[PDB]
Amino acid sequence: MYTFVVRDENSSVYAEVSRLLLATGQWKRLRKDNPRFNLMLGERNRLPFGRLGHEPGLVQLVNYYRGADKLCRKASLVKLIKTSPELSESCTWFPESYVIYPDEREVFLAAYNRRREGREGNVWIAKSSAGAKGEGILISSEASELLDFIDEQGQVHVIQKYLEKPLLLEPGHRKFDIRSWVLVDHLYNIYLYREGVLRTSSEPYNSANFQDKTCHLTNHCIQKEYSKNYGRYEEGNEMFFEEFNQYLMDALNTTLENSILLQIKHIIRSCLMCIEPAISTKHLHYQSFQLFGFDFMVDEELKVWLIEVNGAPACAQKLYAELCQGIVDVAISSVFPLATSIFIKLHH
Amino acid sequence: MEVIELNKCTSGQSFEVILKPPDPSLEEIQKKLEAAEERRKYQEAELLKHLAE
Amino acid sequence: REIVHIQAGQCGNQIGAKFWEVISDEHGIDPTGSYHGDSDLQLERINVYYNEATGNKYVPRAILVDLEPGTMDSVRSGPFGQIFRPDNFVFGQSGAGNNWAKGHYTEGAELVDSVLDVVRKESESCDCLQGFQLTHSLGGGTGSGMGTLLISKIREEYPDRIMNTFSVMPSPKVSDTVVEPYNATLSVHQLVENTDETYCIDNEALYDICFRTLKLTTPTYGDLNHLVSATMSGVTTCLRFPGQLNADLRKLAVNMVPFPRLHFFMPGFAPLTSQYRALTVPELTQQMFDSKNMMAACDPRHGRYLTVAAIFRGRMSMKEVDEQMLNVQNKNSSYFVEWIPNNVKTAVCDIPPRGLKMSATFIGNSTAIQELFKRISEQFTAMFRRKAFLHWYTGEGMDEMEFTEAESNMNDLVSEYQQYQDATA
Amino acid sequence: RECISIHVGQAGVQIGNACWELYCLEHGIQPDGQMPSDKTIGGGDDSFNTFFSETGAGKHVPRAVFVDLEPTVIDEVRTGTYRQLFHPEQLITGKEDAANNYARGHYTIGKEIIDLVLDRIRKLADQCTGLQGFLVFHSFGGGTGSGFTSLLMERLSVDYGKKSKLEFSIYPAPQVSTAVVEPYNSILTTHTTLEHSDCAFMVDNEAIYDICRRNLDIERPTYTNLNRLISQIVSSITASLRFDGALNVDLTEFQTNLVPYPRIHFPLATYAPVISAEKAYHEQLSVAEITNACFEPANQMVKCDPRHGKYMACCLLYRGDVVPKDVNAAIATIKTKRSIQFVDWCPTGFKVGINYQPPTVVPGGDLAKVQRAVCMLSNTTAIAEAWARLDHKFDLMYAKRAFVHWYVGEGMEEGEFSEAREDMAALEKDYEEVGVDS
Ligand SMILES: Nc1nc2c(ncn2[C@@H]2O[C@H](COP(=O)(O)OP(=O)(O)OP(=O)(O)O)[C@@H](O)[C@H]2O)c(=O)[nH]1
Ligand SMILES: Nc1ncnc2c1ncn2[C@@H]1O[C@H](COP(=O)(O)OP(=O)(O)CP(=O)(O)O)[C@@H](O)[C@H]1O
Ligand SMILES: Nc1nc2c(ncn2[C@@H]2O[C@H](COP(=O)(O)OP(=O)(O)O)[C@@H](O)[C@H]2O)c(=O)[nH]1
Ligand SMILES: COc1ccc(/C=C(\C)C(=O)c2cc(OC)c3c(c2)OCO3)cc1O
Ligand SMILES: [Ca+2]
Ligand SMILES: [Ca+2]
Ligand SMILES: [Ca+2]
Ligand SMILES: [Mg+2]
Ligand SMILES: [Mg+2]
Ligand SMILES: [Mg+2]
Repeated sequence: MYTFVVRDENSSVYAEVSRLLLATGQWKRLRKDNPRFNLMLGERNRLPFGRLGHEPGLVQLVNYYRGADKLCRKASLVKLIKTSPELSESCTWFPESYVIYPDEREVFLAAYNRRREGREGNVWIAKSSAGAKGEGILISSEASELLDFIDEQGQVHVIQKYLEKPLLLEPGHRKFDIRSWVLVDHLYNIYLYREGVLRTSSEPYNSANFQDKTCHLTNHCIQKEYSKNYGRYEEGNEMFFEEFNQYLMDALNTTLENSILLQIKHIIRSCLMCIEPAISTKHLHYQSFQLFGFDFMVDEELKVWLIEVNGAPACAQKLYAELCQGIVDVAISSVFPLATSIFIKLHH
Repeated sequence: MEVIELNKCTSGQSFEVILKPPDPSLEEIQKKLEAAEERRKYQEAELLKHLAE
Repeated sequence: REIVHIQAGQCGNQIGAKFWEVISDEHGIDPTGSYHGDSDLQLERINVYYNEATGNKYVPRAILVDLEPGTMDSVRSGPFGQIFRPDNFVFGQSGAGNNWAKGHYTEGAELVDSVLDVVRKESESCDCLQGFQLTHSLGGGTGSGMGTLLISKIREEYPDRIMNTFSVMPSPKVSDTVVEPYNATLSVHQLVENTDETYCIDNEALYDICFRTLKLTTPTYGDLNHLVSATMSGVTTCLRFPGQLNADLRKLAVNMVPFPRLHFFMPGFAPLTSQYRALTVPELTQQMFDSKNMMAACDPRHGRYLTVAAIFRGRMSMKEVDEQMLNVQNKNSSYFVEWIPNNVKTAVCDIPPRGLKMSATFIGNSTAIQELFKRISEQFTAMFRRKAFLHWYTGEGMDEMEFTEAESNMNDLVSEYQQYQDATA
Repeated sequence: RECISIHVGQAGVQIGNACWELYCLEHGIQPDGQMPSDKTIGGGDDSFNTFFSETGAGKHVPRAVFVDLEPTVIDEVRTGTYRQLFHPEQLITGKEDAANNYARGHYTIGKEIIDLVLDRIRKLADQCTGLQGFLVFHSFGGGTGSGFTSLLMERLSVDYGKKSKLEFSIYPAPQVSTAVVEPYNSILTTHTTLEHSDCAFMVDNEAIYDICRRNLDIERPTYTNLNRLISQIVSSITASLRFDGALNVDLTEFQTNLVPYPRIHFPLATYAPVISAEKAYHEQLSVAEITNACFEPANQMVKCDPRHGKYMACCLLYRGDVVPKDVNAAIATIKTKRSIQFVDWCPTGFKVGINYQPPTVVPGGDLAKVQRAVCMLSNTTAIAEAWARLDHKFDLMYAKRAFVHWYVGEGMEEGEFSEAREDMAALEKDYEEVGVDS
C-alpha cells in the first residue's frame, strides 16, 4: 500500500489523479501534513522541496520540478531564451520579446523605432506574468500607450511582438491557439500527449481594431464571456486534432504532423533539454515529475511560434480521463508499481 | 580564467582561480545560570511544601 | 546507574520475586548469588540491579515490603529466596485487609520508616543512584496504599531521582474483593502526581491473553505472572545490557513523556508463550504491535501513539528490524501523532531471554490507555454514587471528599488523553 | 601557533578519538606518543606542533580536552589503543549525563563543571606560545553536546576574546538519532552559540549514513563507520593547519575565506572519492572526476541542492597526486555543465589548496586507499534547507508544547524556546535575502 498527500485542492488534473490512485485500491491518502508519504501532489507556491527525501524508508516523489518556474514565468522565460547558449537569442520560434519593469526598455524602444522607419508592422502586445484570466493585456502599435499601461501596474511585464499574420480557420476568418500537454517523468523522459487542443476565437479576425480583444484573445474564459458566437463553429470553441488534421488536408493539402507537430516537438524538446541540468532529479534524494502546458501560435506560413509555458495547466474536459490515467501509468506507477501508449516519447 | 597567488612548497601548493569579478560578560552568564538555579530551587520548595501538607 | 527495587504487598512481591528469578537467570547468577555465566555482557551492567558482596557474590538491590508475613515467607522459601539480603525484608503482622486506607494511613504508616531506613541504606551505597522501581498491585491495600505512601515519602527524600512503577490494575475477571476500584482509583491519583513512568499491567489483559491466546481454560496467578516476568525482563533489557543508547530511566522519561501527567505506558510482548520455531522479524514486529499482545486491555486502534520504544532481543538482522519498524509506522501512519516527529525508537540486544531465540518488547505511550482508566472510573462511580462499602474507609479516618478528589483527577486524566488523541497538525 | 581541540559529549568524543587516531597515522606518531621522524626531541615549532605538544621524554601529546557528563565513552579512550597518548587531566567526566536535555547540560549540570573544564583548557593554553583558537566537536542532539557546548562557547568568548572558534557539529538524523527532542536541543544550541562561533561545519548523520550505505556497501553503518568517514573530512579540513601549506594556515583564514557575513557561517562540505576497501581493484578517479563529484548532492555532508542556491565562497582542498593544471582544466569543464551561481557581490572563483601526501586510512578499515581526494568547502545558501527542515520539526512539537516541561523543570524559561526559534527564523530570512531573486 503506497501513500500520498494532497496540497492543492484547486487542481482538476490531480483531483482526478488522486481519484484514480484511490480507485486502484493500493493507494491511501493521508492528511496533507503527514510526512510519511510516497507521493506529494504539491501546492503551486512555496512547495517545500527542502523537506522531501529525508524520510527513512520512504522513496518520495513530487508532481513538480523545482526550478521549472524558469520556463513557466513570462519574464524568466524571456530571460532564459535570451541568455541560454542552447537557445539562440536569434532562436526562430520565439516572438521578439523584452522584459519591462514598471529592464530592457531602451532596447525595446530601439527595435520599435527600427521597425517604424522600415515601414514594417509594429503591433506589439504587453502582458504580465502578474496578470490573470485575460486581465492586464494590451495590444497596440504605439509604444507610448504600452509603456504607460505597464507603468500603471505594479509587477514585471513582457512586451512581445503581436503576430499580425496568424493562420485563420475557415469559415469565420478566425484566430486560434494550440495547447499541447507534456509530461516529464523522474528519468526526464519527455512524453507528449498525443491529443492536443485548439482553443479558437468565434469572432472574425480584425487587424484594424486591437481594442476589441475578443477575436484577438484565444482564452476560453474570454470567448465564453464576451463572444456572442461562442460555440457556433465548434463545441466550447475547442477543435481537436482529428478535425484539425482533416481541415489542413482539405484546405492546404498537408497534415498536422508535417506542417505543425514537427515544429512543436522541436520546441518542447529544446525548452526542456535546455533546463534539464538545472532541474533534473536523477541523483537527488527525492524525485520529480511534472505536467506542462505548452501554448503555440501558427502563422499563415504554417510556422509555429511558442507563446508561453504553463506549469499547472488544466485539461480539456473530454480528455481528462485519458491524460490523467497516463499520468498514473508513466509518472507514478513507474516509480511505485501496482500489483498502446497515449504518449509520444521525444527522444534525446 | 585567471590563476593568482600561486604558492609552492615541498609538501604541496595552493592558488586561486577567478572566473568572473563581482558579547555577554562573565557576570551576565553567572546571572543567567543563577536565575535558572533559583527557579529550580523555587520549584523544589513548592514540591516540599506540597509534600509537607 | 544503580536502581533500587522495591516490592510491596502480595502481588508486588510475587511478580517482584519472579522478576528477580528471571533476570538472575539471564545474568548467570545462581540462587546462592554466585556468577556462573559464559559471557562478559552478563556482567558489564550487572551493578544496575545487583550489589557486590565478598566472594564475588551478587545481591539484588531489592527491598521486600509487606504488612503481613505470609508472601515474604513464601519468597524466602522460594527458588531464589536465599539470594535476597536478609536485612532487606521489612514486614508487619497486621495486614491491610485489601484496604487502601490501612496501607496508606494507619497500618502502613507505622511500618513506613523502617522501609525508608533500608531504602536510605541501599541508596547511600550507590555510586550514582538512577532511581527507584516499585512493583505492586493497585487493587489491594499494601501495594496500593502503602506503596503510594512509600513513593510519596521517597520523593520527599529524593526529589531529583526518577520514580518508576510496575502497577497491576484490577479486573472483575480476576478479582479478590469488590473494593478494588476504590483502591485503584485512590492509587491512580497518587501515581499521576508522584511517578515519572508507570507500566500499566492490566490483569484483564493478562487473563485474556491466557484464556484466548495461550488456551489456558483456568488461568492462575502463576500464569499471569509468567507474562508479567517476560514483560519486566523485556522493558528492563536496555537498562541491564550494554547497548547503543546508553539507556536509563531518565532518558526513557524524557523521550516517552511529552506531558508530565501522561506517563502511563502500555507494555507488549512477542512471542506469547507458556514452539521450537523462532519467529521471523516481520512476525515479531506484527505480533509486537498487535492488540492481543498488549499487557493493558486497551485497543491501540482506538487511540493514537504519542511515543513508542521497542526492544528486539536475539541474533537477527538489524537492517531487517529497521525495515520492519519503518514499515509499521509508514503503513499505519494514521495511528502515530504527527506533531511528534520520529516518535518511535528501536533498540536491539544480542542476548535473548531464556527459551527464545528472539523476542520483541513494546512500550507504548498511547491515548488508548484512557480505556483502562475509564473502565476503573465506571466501576468506581457505580459504587460511590450509593456510597457502597465506604464505611471500611471512613472507619479508618478518610473523608468522602478524598474519594471525590481522586475520582476527579482520574477523569481529568482521561480527558487529557482524549484531548491529545484529537490534536492535529 | 597552537590549536586546541575540545570534544564534548559522546559524538564529540568518539569523533575526536577517530580524528586523533587518524592524525597519529598521518604524522607517523605511535600509540605510545613516540614519533621516530621527529629529530627535535622535547620540542620544536613544526607544523604538526600546531596540534601536538612534546614532553622531554619525546612523547607527542594531543592539544585536546575531552569532556563528557557521564564516563562510559571517555573511559574507552582511557583504556583504549591510544590511552598512552593522553594525560588524565585532559579527560574529564561527570557521573550522570544530561539525559538528552539541553537545559540540563547548560544550566543544571553545566554550572557545576564549567570552571573545571575552563581550568583544564587554561592549562593547555598556558603551554601555548601563540594560541590561535579552538576546534569544538559536538552533536546538536545530545544534552551535553548541545547545552554544555553552548555554555562553554559563551565562556570561551569571555576568557579568550581574540581567539577564533571553529565548530564541527553533528546535525540530527532519525536513522541514527537517540532522542525525540533533538530538534529542540539543536535550535537552542544554535541560537545560544551563533554569536560565539566563527565558522561551523555541520555534518548531517543522514548524509554520512547514506554515503556509507551506498559507497562502502555497509548494510547498517555503525558509529565507527560514520566516524571514520567524518574523520577523513575533518582531517581534510585541518590538514592545512597541521602541514606545510599556504591555504588556511590559521583559524582566522577559514573565516576570511569562507564567511563574508558572520551569521552565515556554515559552509557545506563535499567529499570525494569514498571507495570501499572490500573492492579489490579500483578505477582511480581523475582530478576531473573527483572535482565533478564535489557538485553531486550524494557526496555532500548535508543533503541539499546547491543548484537552487547561491555561492558566497568556494574552497577546494586536494590531497594526493594532483597538480594545478588538472584542477583548472576540470573547473573549466565543470563550469560549462553545472549550475554554479555566485552572489553578485562576490567573485566567481575558487581558492585551491593541494597537499601532496595522499589521504591516510585506518588499516583494516572500510575505506580504500586512493591516490587523490578532494574536500570542497563552499558557502552556499542551499544549506539553509537543513535549517528549514530542523525548524519545521521544532515547530511541530512546540505548537503543542510537547516535552517543554522537562526543560522548564531544569530552570529554563519557556521564553528561551521562542527566542531561539525567532533567531532561527531570522537566520532563514538572512539566507533567503542573500540567495533568492524576487
Ligand atoms: N556521527 C556520529 N554521531 C553520533 C555519535 N554519537 C552520538 N551521535 C549522535 O549524537 C546525537 C546524540 O547526542 P550524544 O552525543 O550521543 O549525546 P551527549 O552529547 O553525550 O549528551 P547526553 O544527552 O548527556 O548523553 C544523535 O544524533 C546521535 O546520532 C558518533 O559517535 N558519531
Ligand atoms: N505575441 C502574440 N501574438 C499573437 N497573439 C498573441 C500573442 N501573445 C498572446 N496572444 C494571444 O493571447 C492569448 C493569451 O495569451 P497568453 O497565453 O500570454 O495569456 P495567459 O497566459 O493568461 C493564457 P494561458 O495561461 O492559457 O496561455 C493567446 O492564446 C493568443 O491568442
Ligand atoms: N497479576 C497478579 N495480580 C495479583 C497477584 N496477587 C494479587 N493480585 C491482584 O492484586 C489485587 C489484590 O492486591 P494484593 O496484592 O493481593 O493485596 P496487598 O497485599 O494488600 O497489596 C487484585 O486485583 C488481585 O487480582 C499476582 O501474583 N499477580
Ligand atoms: C520516541 O523516542 C524515544 C523513545 C524512547 C527512548 C529511550 C531512551 C533514550 C532510553 O534510554 C531507554 C530505552 C529503552 O528501550 C528502547 C528502555 C529504557 C530507556 O528503559 C528500559 O527500556 C529514546 C527515544 O528517542
Ligand atoms: Ca526513624
Ligand atoms: Ca620536535
Ligand atoms: Ca567572539
Ligand atoms: Mg499563463
Ligand atoms: Mg491478596
Ligand atoms: Mg550521551
